[PDB]
Amino acid sequence: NGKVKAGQLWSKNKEELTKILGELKTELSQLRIQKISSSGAKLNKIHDLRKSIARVLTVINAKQRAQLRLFYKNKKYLPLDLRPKLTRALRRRLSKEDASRVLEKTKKRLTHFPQRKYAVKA
Amino acid sequence: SEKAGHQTSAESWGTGRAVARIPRVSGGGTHRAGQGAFGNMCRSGRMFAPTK
Amino acid sequence: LRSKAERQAKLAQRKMNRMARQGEADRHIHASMPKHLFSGKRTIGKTDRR
Amino acid sequence: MKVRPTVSSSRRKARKAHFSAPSSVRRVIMSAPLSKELREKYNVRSIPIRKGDEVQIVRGAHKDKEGKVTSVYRLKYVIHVERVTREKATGQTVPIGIHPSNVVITKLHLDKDRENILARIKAGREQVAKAKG
Amino acid sequence: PSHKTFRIKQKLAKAQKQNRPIPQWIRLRTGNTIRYNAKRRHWRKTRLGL
Amino acid sequence: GKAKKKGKSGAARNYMTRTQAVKKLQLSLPDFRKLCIWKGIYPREPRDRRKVNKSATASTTFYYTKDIQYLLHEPLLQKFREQK
Amino acid sequence: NNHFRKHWQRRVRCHFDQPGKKVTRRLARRAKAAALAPRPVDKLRPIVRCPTVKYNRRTRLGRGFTLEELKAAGIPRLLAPTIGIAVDHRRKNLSEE
Amino acid sequence: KAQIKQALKKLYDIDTVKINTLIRPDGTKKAFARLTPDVDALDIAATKLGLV
Amino acid sequence: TKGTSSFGKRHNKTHGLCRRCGRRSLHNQKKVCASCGYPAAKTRKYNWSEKAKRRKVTGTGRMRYLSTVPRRFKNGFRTGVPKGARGP
RNA sequence: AAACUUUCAACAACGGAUCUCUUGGUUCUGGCAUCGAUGAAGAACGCAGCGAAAUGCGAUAAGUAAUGUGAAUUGCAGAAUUCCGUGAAUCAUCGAAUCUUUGAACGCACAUUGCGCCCGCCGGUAUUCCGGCGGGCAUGCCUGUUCGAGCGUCAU
RNA sequence: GUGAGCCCGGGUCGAACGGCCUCUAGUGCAGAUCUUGGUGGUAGUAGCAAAUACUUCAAUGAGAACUUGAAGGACCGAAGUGGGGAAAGGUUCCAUGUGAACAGCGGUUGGACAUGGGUUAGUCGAUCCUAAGCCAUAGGGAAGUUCCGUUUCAAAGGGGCAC
RNA sequence: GAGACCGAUAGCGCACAAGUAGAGUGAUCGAAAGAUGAAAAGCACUUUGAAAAGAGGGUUAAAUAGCACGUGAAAUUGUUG
RNA sequence: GGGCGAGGCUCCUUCUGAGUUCCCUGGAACGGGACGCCACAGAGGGUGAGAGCCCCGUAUAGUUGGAAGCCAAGCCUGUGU
Ligand SMILES: [Zn+2]
Repeated sequence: NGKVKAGQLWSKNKEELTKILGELKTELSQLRIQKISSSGAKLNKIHDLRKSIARVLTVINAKQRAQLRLFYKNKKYLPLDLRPKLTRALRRRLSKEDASRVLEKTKKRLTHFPQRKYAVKA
Repeated sequence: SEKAGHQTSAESWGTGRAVARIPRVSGGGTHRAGQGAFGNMCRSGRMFAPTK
Repeated sequence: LRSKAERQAKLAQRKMNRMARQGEADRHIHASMPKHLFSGKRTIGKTDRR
Repeated sequence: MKVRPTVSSSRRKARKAHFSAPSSVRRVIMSAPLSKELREKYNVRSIPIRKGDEVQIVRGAHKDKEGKVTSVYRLKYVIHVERVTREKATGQTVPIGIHPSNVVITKLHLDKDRENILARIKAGREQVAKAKG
Repeated sequence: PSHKTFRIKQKLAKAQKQNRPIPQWIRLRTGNTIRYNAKRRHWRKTRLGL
Repeated sequence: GKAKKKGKSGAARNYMTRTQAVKKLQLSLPDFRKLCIWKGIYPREPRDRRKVNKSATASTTFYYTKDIQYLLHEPLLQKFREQK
Repeated sequence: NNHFRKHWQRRVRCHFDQPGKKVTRRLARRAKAAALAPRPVDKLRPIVRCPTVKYNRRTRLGRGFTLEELKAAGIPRLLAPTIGIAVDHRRKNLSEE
Repeated sequence: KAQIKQALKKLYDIDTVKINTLIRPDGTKKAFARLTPDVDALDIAATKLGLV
Repeated sequence: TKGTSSFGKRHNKTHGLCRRCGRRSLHNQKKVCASCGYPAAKTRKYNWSEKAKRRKVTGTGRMRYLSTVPRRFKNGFRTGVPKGARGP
């Protein structure tokens, strides 16, 4: 008891995950008093309760972020934590379209005189 | 390495009545303090004519 | 195992007990050749000590 | 002679890698040969050893002793075999560490993953032999 | 002194919790080279430097 | 703990005069009166009006500070500014 | 006549990377040839005569063909650098030969 | 002190008349919570806390 | 009496602890750290002390974020999850 | 004659040379381009059943998720693993997360865990009181929005 | 063997090493008040002599001048060898236990060593005020790190009323 | 990835919980320190001591390897001749 | 002017030859002797002493599975505002 697997958590929604988090936190709070009052094999249980709380928090955060990404899928401005990280310099880099933009005179020259494929007889 | 034996702050204690005039590591509170430095004859010092 | 551990803890103190340290916290390195005692000359004017 | 530029013949780097290998690498490092019967049954020469395998000791002062693997001390690069023990001073029993390259596996502790390992080793050996033949 | 700031008292708390000999089970670990606390502090020997 | 100062809690925080409310919402008086009618903000009467405002008279109008705070979020304010 | 009166030891360049740099250049040339195939790896260059009285006996390759050379050969100046011909608008043809 | 009394009420249904706090020399906080006279602290320590 | 007797009067503090670098180098009257130069925006460093530079240089601490950048570069700063991975 | 001093030898001391070893330096060569307000480098304080440090991590704290592997970890204690498996491990990889107080450090300050302001939510008898929680409030500059000022130039 | 040296026997020991011809060098020590480390004679020597001073019984303990209780004798002598604080220290405080090391003699004792415990505020301080003084802002200097500036050559904001 | 490099007083200051311990108000200064054994098999049990330990008896191929630990030079010391 | 595109390349992944045969010394063969085998692998390391064949690896063609790009033989089509 106290070991909650991620597989069962990935199918729950927010309310039962919150309820499970509440019960796990209550058991850990009682078990700390049990630790300071007596010694036993319940230290394994407190370790599993800590890791189960971590798993539940991870799953709740992941589902909330997935829902938010779905909500912000078709919007121009995203929250800064939902924006891709990359590096600061990569984010300041010119976009691919803007870097590939050429002048129209250049475009006419490239349309009518591109680099050709050729060979020279020996 | 070109910096070997020269990463120390050390000065000679001068002509006197007690010790040889090799430069000695300044400071205190450690075994290195007051010990000889920079010489090819010194422990933890620069070798004669370092290889290039 | 407790007896073995206590013996190892006592055997860990032999070098510092030979060096006569007051416990493991005593790591003071004293000046065996102080500069004020091993440099300079006593002139005819002011002296560094009486 | 090694040819590939990613291969190093440095003794220092080899010993550093060997004695600082993590646990999954140490599992591959403590491999043991199979017995002749198991080799002809599975077309497999060697496998990483594990707890529950039955081995025969073929080197050292405990040669020809047989038993089950009771522990794989990967931290000490050693395995423990049941009844291959010695007596302490106090009259208690302490296991004797045996390197897995000094034993031969006579019975495999079989599960689905071990069968997958044996099957893919056999398939690779047959494919290589067919390609080179 | 009795008058002290919170930051100073926090640093003194950390020093008090650090002031201990090593657990005896450390010496029984495989390949252990730690024999004692080489950074052990005492109030008479070495100053905290605050 | 630290000694409180006079006039920083109680009715002085509970009530606002109409002048304070209009300046707080940054509205003109016709827009404010229109919005109070439409949102049901009603005049109120403190027990001691001097504790709210020392220049208050019998004709001074008071409102709840929380009601004015609620009016801060009404979408009609941006409609007013857009029409202007 | 030894010029070692400055701190010369800070600016000594040895050349232990000479075979490595040859290998790097050969790898770059092979990559360039593979990218350019079946075109030649280089551009066609004209024949020019070296300046000064010491070297005007000898001819060598120049930078690129002149505009009047391209016009007399019937190659338009926009087509020429796309078919492996180097073009030099600065050089002029002072003589017929 | 307000956070401590709210947490005690939320966790153990404990009502306190006053709370005194100190920070121990090790760096942790210690709280003396005096309970209301109608409630028995020995009973709470026996059942809810298991301190016998 | 410029030695031992004078040394008994040493009970003040020229420097306290600096909030930026943690050393006992914050001059209590000038409010300037002698080591890191706080509260100036730049951290104090000089080319006449290679040792002092190497005591505080990048890599001598924790590299809480910078140590993970080479792995993300090696995988190309990719985003997302492996195909078919369990999750939301 | 002994003792003492000195010399020679054997054994025993003292001390750590010599020899052998080397998960370390040093030098050369080849490849690569990737820090930070989306809060870096650095600092502080914490986190393990039993750790002070080193190492790892951040109140999800010697770690969580995911992928892979496929039976450990180990100094002790305690549990394992349905072994024909949503699965051990101080395992590897690593694309999802968490990431205390700080620091260019950003409400104002900081030798103070000092003092604020704005907007929400919750609880305690509560339209006023008390408490808790969440989101915000630095500077320079650019584009734009909106509210303005001046007989500065005009129209009417 | 003239020699620098080379070779062998015996003892110890435990994992590598040598001859010959060439190649190569960080290649040969008694000195440098040489460097680092280690060790002598001096020598069981100089000394352990300021602050008036100790004694008896019992207990504890392997062991008691310097542990404890009692019994005596003294000293500080209220500008104290007393009772409390500021700076500074940081757990030295309290209880229990203790081999070595330390307490220039001893030690059962200890500020030592080991494991634990201990610091409770609306009223005491900090927190607030300003002093001498220091630092932002406007603005002006300076290649610049930055310097001056603190009321200025600043559009630097408060209140009230309104059908 | 390598070397006609160095082999723990060398080689980076650092082969080790090293930019650590320690010193300085501060800027800064800045060490020493690697090797039991193949495997802890790290000495059961008896005996003498208050204890540390000693002696028997053991482990080991070897304790002439006893967590002062490979080898174990010299200065210098003890005993025996 | 557009759209396909066989095929190729780059990166991680599954897999690869042959003695633990007999005698002697030894605490332990990885030493000595004999008889074999592999080798596009006799680099390096580990294993109780110098191991190609005990173990990891090492050589060479390939061979499983996946992702993102690039190059590219050719092939469909609009036609001149
Ligand atoms: Zn600082």
